[PDB]
Amino acid sequence: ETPTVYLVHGLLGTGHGHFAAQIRAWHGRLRTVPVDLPGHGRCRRDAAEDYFDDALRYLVAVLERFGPGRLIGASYLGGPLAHRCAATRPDLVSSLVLTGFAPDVSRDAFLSLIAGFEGLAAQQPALAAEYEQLHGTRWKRTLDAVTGHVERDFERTALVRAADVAALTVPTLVLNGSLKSVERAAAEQAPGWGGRVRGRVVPGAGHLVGHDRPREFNEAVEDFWRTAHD
Repeated sequence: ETPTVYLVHGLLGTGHGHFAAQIRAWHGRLRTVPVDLPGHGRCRRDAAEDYFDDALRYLVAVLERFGPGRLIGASYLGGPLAHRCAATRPDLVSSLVLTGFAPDVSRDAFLSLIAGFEGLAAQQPALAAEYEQLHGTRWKRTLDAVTGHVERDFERTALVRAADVAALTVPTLVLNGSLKSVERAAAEQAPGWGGRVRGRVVPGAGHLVGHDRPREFNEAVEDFWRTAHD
């Protein structure tokens, strides 16, 4: 009788982790299902070598189990998987929010972003120690499975075409921060992609919009939902 919202994190985050302020504001009003992707958080499944394919199949099972709902996908894990869920299973998704994400990234721009994670455990011991707590020791294996999959097949994993967002058959919001120029332009340019794609830029926010500027993150989504789901 109530709608449901699914929250899908980015690389090495968690459902509850990336979306803590969102779950607090919306639970009681909505059924909130923070999803832990394979190899992350409390998820019972470890990462698979064809990570994105397996993770999308896991995400599809989640929505098919708890019923159709609203998808929020963050970063270059949740984003692409949420979009592919909305593109291949419109029967499961009532609307889609893409956040901290930019279509049509060049493969070399992206792999260079992934390089930032190379040697993370050796260079950021404090971050490495929280990962062991959040994820288990398997996060090292999880990071390798994800980076490997994008290395072999950037186009069918981390890449989302703006044209493919326009072809979505459900209401879509691109909700990015202003700090990363590539994300800001995407949120600015989304209405011109040729569907009903909506864009909104959240001031003072960077890559993790929902965590940086929670108050205005929730308002932009709520505003979007009132138009989409009325």
